[PDB]
Amino acid sequence: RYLTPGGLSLRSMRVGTLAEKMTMVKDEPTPRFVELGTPTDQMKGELE
Amino acid sequence: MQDAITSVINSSDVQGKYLDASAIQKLKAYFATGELRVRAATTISANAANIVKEAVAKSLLYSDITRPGGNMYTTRRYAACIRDLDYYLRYATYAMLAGDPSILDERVLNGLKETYNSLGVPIGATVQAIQAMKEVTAGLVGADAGKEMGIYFDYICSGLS
Amino acid sequence: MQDAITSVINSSDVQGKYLDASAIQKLKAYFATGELRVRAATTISANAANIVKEAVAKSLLYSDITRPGGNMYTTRRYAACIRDLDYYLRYATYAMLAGDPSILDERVLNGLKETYNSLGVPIGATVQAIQAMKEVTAGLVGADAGKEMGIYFDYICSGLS
Amino acid sequence: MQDAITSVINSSDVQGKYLDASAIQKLKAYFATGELRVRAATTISANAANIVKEAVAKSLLYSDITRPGGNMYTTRRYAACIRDLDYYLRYATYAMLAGDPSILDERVLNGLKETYNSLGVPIGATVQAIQAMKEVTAGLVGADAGKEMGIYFDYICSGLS
Amino acid sequence: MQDAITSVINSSDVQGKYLDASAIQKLKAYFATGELRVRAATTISANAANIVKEAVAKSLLYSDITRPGGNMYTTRRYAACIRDLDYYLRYATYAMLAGDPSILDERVLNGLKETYNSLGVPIGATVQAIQAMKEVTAGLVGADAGKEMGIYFDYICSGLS
Amino acid sequence: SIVTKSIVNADAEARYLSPGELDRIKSFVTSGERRVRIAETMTGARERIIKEAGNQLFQKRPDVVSPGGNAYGEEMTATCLRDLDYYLRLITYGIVAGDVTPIEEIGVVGVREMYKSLGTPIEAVAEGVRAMKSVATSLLSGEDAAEAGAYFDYLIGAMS
Amino acid sequence: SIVTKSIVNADAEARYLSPGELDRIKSFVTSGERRVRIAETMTGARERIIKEAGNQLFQKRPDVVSPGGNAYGEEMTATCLRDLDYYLRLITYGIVAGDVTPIEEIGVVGVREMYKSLGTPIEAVAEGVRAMKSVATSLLSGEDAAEAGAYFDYLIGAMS
Amino acid sequence: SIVTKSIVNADAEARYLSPGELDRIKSFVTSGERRVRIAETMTGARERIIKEAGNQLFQKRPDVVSPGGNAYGEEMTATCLRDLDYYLRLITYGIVAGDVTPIEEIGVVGVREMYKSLGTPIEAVAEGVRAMKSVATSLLSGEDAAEAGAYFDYLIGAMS
Amino acid sequence: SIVTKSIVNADAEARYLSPGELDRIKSFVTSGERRVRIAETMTGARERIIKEAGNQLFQKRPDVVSPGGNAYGEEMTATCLRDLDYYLRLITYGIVAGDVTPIEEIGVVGVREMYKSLGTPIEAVAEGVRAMKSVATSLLSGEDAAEAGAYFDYLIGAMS
Amino acid sequence: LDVVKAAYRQVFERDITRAYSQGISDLESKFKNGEISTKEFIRRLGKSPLYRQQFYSRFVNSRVVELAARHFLGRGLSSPEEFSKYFAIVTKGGLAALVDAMVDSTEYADYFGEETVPYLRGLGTEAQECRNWGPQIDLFNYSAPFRKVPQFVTLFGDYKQPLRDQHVYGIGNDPLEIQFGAIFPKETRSPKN
Amino acid sequence: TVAEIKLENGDITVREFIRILAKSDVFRNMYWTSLYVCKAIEYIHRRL
Amino acid sequence: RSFKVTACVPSQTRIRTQRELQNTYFTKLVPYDNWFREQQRIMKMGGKIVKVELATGKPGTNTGL
Ligand SMILES: *[C@H](C)[C@H]1/C(=C/c2[nH]c(/C=C3N=C(/C=C4\NC(=O)C(CC)=C4C)C(C)=C\3CCC(=O)O)c(CCC(=O)O)c2C)NC(=O)[C@@H]1C
Ligand SMILES: CCC1=C(C)/C(=C/C2=NC(=C\c3[nH]c(/C=C4\NC(=O)[C@H](C)[C@H]4CC)c(C)c3CCC(=O)O)/C(CCC(=O)O)=C2C)NC1=O
Ligand SMILES: CCC1=C(C)/C(=C/C2=NC(=C\c3[nH]c(/C=C4\NC(=O)[C@H](C)[C@H]4CC)c(C)c3CCC(=O)O)/C(CCC(=O)O)=C2C)NC1=O
Ligand SMILES: CCC1=C(C)/C(=C/C2=NC(=C\c3[nH]c(/C=C4\NC(=O)[C@H](C)[C@H]4CC)c(C)c3CCC(=O)O)/C(CCC(=O)O)=C2C)NC1=O
Ligand SMILES: CCC1=C(C)/C(=C/C2=NC(=C\c3[nH]c(/C=C4\NC(=O)[C@H](C)[C@H]4CC)c(C)c3CCC(=O)O)/C(CCC(=O)O)=C2C)NC1=O
Repeated sequence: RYLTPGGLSLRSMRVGTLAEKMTMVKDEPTPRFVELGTPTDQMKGELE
Repeated sequence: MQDAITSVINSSDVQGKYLDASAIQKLKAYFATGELRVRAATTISANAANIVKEAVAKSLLYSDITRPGGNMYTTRRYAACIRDLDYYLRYATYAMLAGDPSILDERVLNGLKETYNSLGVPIGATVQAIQAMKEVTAGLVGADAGKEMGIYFDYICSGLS
Repeated sequence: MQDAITSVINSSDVQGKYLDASAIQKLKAYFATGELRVRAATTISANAANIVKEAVAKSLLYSDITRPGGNMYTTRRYAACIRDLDYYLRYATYAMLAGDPSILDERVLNGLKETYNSLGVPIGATVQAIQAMKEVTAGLVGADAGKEMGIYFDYICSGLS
Repeated sequence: MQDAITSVINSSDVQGKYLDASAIQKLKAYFATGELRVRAATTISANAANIVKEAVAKSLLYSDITRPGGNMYTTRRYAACIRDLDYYLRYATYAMLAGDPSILDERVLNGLKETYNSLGVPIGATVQAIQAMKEVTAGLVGADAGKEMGIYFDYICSGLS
Repeated sequence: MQDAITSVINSSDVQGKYLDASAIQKLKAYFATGELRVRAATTISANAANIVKEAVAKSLLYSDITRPGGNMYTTRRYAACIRDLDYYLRYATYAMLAGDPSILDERVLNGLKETYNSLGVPIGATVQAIQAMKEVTAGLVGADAGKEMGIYFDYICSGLS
Repeated sequence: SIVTKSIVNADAEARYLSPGELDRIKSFVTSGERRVRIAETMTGARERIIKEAGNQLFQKRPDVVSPGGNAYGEEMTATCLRDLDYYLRLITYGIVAGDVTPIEEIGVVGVREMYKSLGTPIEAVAEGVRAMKSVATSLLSGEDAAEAGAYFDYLIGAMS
Repeated sequence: SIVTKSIVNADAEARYLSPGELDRIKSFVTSGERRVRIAETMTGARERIIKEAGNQLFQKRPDVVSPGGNAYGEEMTATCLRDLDYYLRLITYGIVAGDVTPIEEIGVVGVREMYKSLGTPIEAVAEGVRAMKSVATSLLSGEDAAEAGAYFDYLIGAMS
Repeated sequence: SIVTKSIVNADAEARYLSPGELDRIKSFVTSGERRVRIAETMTGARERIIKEAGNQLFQKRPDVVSPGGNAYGEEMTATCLRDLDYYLRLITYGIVAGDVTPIEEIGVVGVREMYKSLGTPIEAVAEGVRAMKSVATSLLSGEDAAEAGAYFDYLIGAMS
Repeated sequence: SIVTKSIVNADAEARYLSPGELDRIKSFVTSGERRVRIAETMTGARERIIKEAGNQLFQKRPDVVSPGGNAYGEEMTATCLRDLDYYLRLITYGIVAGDVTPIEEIGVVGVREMYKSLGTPIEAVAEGVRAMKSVATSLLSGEDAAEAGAYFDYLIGAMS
Repeated sequence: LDVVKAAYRQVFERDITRAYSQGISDLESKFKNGEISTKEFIRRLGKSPLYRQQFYSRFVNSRVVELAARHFLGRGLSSPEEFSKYFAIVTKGGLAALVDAMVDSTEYADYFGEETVPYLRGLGTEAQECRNWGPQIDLFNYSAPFRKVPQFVTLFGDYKQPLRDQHVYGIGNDPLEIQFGAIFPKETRSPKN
Repeated sequence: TVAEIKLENGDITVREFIRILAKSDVFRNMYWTSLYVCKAIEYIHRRL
Repeated sequence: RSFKVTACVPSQTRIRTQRELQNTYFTKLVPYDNWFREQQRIMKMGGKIVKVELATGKPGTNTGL
């Protein structure tokens, strides 16, 4: 039911089990010159 | 565990002598300020679900920490953050009723680097939550009772950092 | 704990975004190999006393680690050592089936390098055991699924060494 | 204090036998990838002050820890932390060249869980920062040496805890 | 402690110019003769005990100073001179690989003259011992490597005198 | 000199040089005729690089060329180019030595002390030798520039 | 190896590896393929090289064999021939290691007072490895027996 | 392309094209593999050109991004990097086709009437592609950067 | 404080409190009411000092504010006013303590290693706190501005 | 000769001339000449590759500063700022600057001075502090170079902390939390304690 | 098994089965005899 | 590079601490890199440096320790 706080560092501070504990990736978005360049229509076939 | 009464009669036990007039004057210095604390401990006990409500909105809310990427994002983490704050009001009223920060060295400053470091809790937001909580508590309890309560809030965050 | 679907949710939850078109192909690469891993586990469990038999037959038997001047020698320490090798294979079935090594880092790799120095068993023979377990397994299951099982074998060997 | 060369020497020395063909295969594997690590150890030691101001500015700055209360609020503790984190990049590229994580274990990783709990620093923000140092070096010396660097950053963060 | 590599760098820097054509021809003079110096060094490092074994048997033994009443009658002193003679060959080896007497000038020469006269060591008996030792190494290493051996053993023999 | 580093290593334990160490010298001496040929491309193209890497510096860092910067004015930027021209000169000492100890005891013992007082940004100097690296390595053959790029590279990291 | 002795020299100076040291490791792994041919050559000729070098050991020094010495016993010479095989265990290590770093801590550190305790003469081993060297230089070609003989003659003077 | 430009050159004179013109097609296609190798590393490094050549532009000329200028604001700086991003797309188009004609038929017919109307200085937008030339050639190797740099020079040559 | 510094010096010689430091401390504590009504007026006008020295810095050092400098952009130049907010906040701790051990333990002892690791010029802060001094001496009266202005002048000597 | 016996015995914790038959012999000759002083003979011993093979490359850099002070200064570290001065020297110049910053200190030359060997200053020879009474005699034992986790900094920082999260009866009464086994940090194997 | 088939019969509950499990000699050898006493207080308190 | 020095350094603490007095006016080689920290240490005790003479080192090099 409970576990010692030094023992939780043994369990969950590994490399594989860290993304569920704190933030890890922090994706920067598309930069605003790229999304100003798209024709707001990402797919087109015969009308090319 | 001890208070102002049981620090005097602990320190005067261990010398072997009885209670003397130098130590009874220390008890009367606690008995002169005892009536101030029971008025102070009553009003916080009727507002324990509301001091926490305002102080989270003072410094924590609408921040990075409330937002995803911050720590108190998931509802599961969020309630806990009220609960891991609500011990800091209940144990601070106990030390205010004691007149000694010996409870605070004993129940609520043991793992308080190592639990919060091994759980992703930022230390620097908890210290900013507590003097956001001290400002609304000393506003609620008065100027005289606010500095006696203000010792035991600043005893916690000094030991927590 | 978490698997290849839960992690890519939790990679896309803490950013605050939805599931974009940059994370669906992480799921679609998992779901393409979804039928491959379930056939890989069902030949592990049917041979699980023979993969652990052929692994020790190339490394530990007829050596002088099972000599009377040796670590393995008493049969209490033998049957633990097959069982301490059972728990490396059975969780390697799990992480291949999950697609993520997080179950290895919680329970197998909990304190395992610091138990072994506290016991006195050698680590350099254990990496020789699991890398003998890797060459038996990839011949039995298949050269497709032996590649993905070889990652989670060596992830234990990265943690022991 | 061992190399990937000398561990194959030493593990073939406790048995007392000579160099077997698989042992020479371990030495011919390290000699095959010998010139890759020295092309990385130049480039990381070129930008050793540029990575430490990039991974800190990625995952450690503008948080609460540089704000008051946190463990980076001091200029004594900012300059101690870059001193705490230059060691992790310098000893990793030491262990990149030797091919053995034995240098990290008895120079860095022995007392590091016990000093960091004693001084009261976040292990969880340190292991954030060393993992933030991974993708900077992976995007600097290419994917081949960076994945070969990533076995020795993830031996640091495995050994912190 | 400077080299023929470095002294043509230092003479090119006390002017302040680049590597000119005269500085090239000094360097190619070193690299042409440098291949036999390493081959000279392996032989004298091999026979470093055998040379000193018969260098004393030519000149030191069965004389007045190894007799009672002489200087070297004590076993401390006869152990000291072999320790003095193994250093004279080893530092002349260090003068041979650099090609300059600057290695021989910093370490050994500043305190041999005034302290042999302070300790009563006969310099006029020392010099024919070591210039006998300069003769026996030329028969061991060859004549073409023997000439540049002869110019630094003269440099010791000039520094003693 | 890689010879002098081996002498102080063997003197500090009071022993002769090991045959592991003499194999390093034997590979050094038989490559020494290649070492001088690296410097002769850089000496003969000394004025080509400095005029190029000056313009490579001043596009990447024109905070120096703008007034208020450390080298503003044409008398100052001529002194900024000879501070570059020393470092191209010193690398040709360090290439033919084999060691980096002529770069060290001439250029980078107190370089964070001198350039702290002199007011110049030392990160722009570390930009400047990096701007000197990209054109000088293209003038050499790629096998020789692997070794010669490393003597450029210690000058980058020991700046900042 | 030469890598660890480059690292712990550069760890005590608390800097990174110099490019003067980084060509030392780079030329080491190119020449590592030569010396592992020596390690296969010495290992295959192991059983031959013990008995003939001990045969030349006995005619040079009969004091170990004769009574009044240590090895006047049909077991007591068999530990001597294993003891020669214990050193050629080490000699093929440092050829691959590129230093005498496996010669040091496994084979040479305490031997001046170990053999003083056991009663064996330390000077008597110094021709037995030398008699091993004269056979090991015979099976090997002279451009490789020069360096493989150099690992032997380090240990010869280190005994006496 | 040179195939398009030689068909219509042969279409107006209305005969089959000459082997003097066919050999120029044969040298075009046999060098066709190298020009995709120039382009496909620029497209993979598309974001890490424009962010730095934009930052080298505003550092060199500050009045553009300054308030009162044309590109002031986080929206206006973003759309004045697309005006740089659009030219990097056409330069990668001109590298694949071999000639400057997919830029001449797209990018540079009426720039002097476009930016006169839009208010941006035409001298400053020619400075940004010069910052783009100094970034992208540093990301390419020694030989291949010269043939890529000619199409960078034509873009500066059309605005100036 | 001075009271720590008088104890710690008297503890090192292992004597009692001297008649010297009995009168340094007594003269400090009868000036204790004078220094707090110095240090209140810094905190009472902290929004004016930061705004005026922020106005005074950026005209002196326009390389910072211009793009490619460090404090460029409305989030970054808000942090440089916050970067100066701490140093005004620290000086009020030093005026109350009567010494600079609040300045030393919090804001001095690792500054040059930190500001090199952040990209800002170190001497540009040393102009700014000097510009912060020039608005703080216009607040106080004359006999107190020599006292509180010395604590500003200590902070300049830590930077440069 | 028994001085240069004890100078090895002070620095390297035991007579490694008698027990390991090794020690650099050129340095004794400059020592026995009277050329270098006894302060210099310690300092040129401290920069030797014999010292960094024995007491620097086997330990953590924080453990080296506690281990060098028992060698050269003859005492334990007394203060966490006095640790933190010497720990910045190890990041400055490594071992050769750390022995330079301690042998040239005024703590050295006041007590040992110039022509005597360093001697460890135990109880009774001078007055001893009460702040580090525990890990000083523990540092003065012969079991000092096997305490791998550092002594002083784990309790100089702990005095400013509150009571650290462990078992109530010490850290050695706290098992590692795994599936089975009941492993324990044995206090006699590696001194965690 | 004589502790076990009382549970399979239903003659004891699980809480009585845990007590009759951890009073056996195999539990007493593994976690009481071969340990320090206040370790062995704490470990049986950890498991049960 | 190293150079010898004759220096007489009284202690000014041996009245207090009551130690065995070692007899100064020594001669020792101090190396060039470690000297000014040791020279300043002679000034903190107030000892008087008598003679400094360059033993080895050839003053004026740019390379060679
Ligand atoms: C030897 C053939 C002659 C001789 C020598 C002798 N020398 C000593 C003592 C010393 N010699 C030196 C000289 C050096 N030591 C060095 O390290 C170096 C540089 C590598 C040199 C040049 C020194 C410093 C001493 C004193 C140190 C010591 O004695 O331990 C002695 C011993 C004198 C004594 O009374 O102790 C002797 C006997 N004696 C001969 O027979 C030859 C003439
Ligand atoms: C997955 C989660 C999990 C882990 C990590 C686990 C680990 C584990 N392996 C262990 C023992 C052991 N481990 C070995 C090791 C080996 N066998 C050999 O002979 C070789 C030398 C080597 C491997 C090739 C040995 C011999 C023991 C028994 C030690 C002993 O009884 O003294 C022990 C001690 C248990 C005991 O001895 O009573 C534990 C806890 N059990 C688990 O459920
Ligand atoms: C109380 C002691 C204390 C100090 C010394 C301190 C410095 C400090 N300055 C910072 C940033 C900064 N400080 C500046 C400052 C300036 N830009 C200039 O060029 C001007 C010269 C100068 C000030 C006028 C800038 C630009 C940054 C942001 C750096 C970046 O994000 O790249 C940051 C990181 C951002 C953050 O706070 O989260 C720290 C920790 N913090 C402290 O708590
Ligand atoms: C060579 C192996 C080795 C390491 C790594 C090492 C670290 C080490 N880090 C220390 C402090 C520290 N380490 C950190 C680092 C951090 N804290 C944070 O908040 C961040 C998450 C993280 C860095 C980004 C900080 C801030 C201190 C100072 C704590 C203090 O001064 O009290 C100290 C105490 C000395 C002092 O504070 O001056 C040591 C000995 N020692 C060693 O021997
Ligand atoms: C592929 C061929 C092509 C070109 C050439 C092109 C130019 C182009 N640039 C525009 C705007 C712009 N372009 C810039 C660019 C700059 N401002 C400066 O001062 C700098 C000198 C410069 C970049 C280095 C700015 C600020 C605007 C917005 C104009 C305004 O809002 O006033 C616009 C109007 C809005 C838009 O559609 O973006 C066009 C059509 N569009 C094209 O499709």
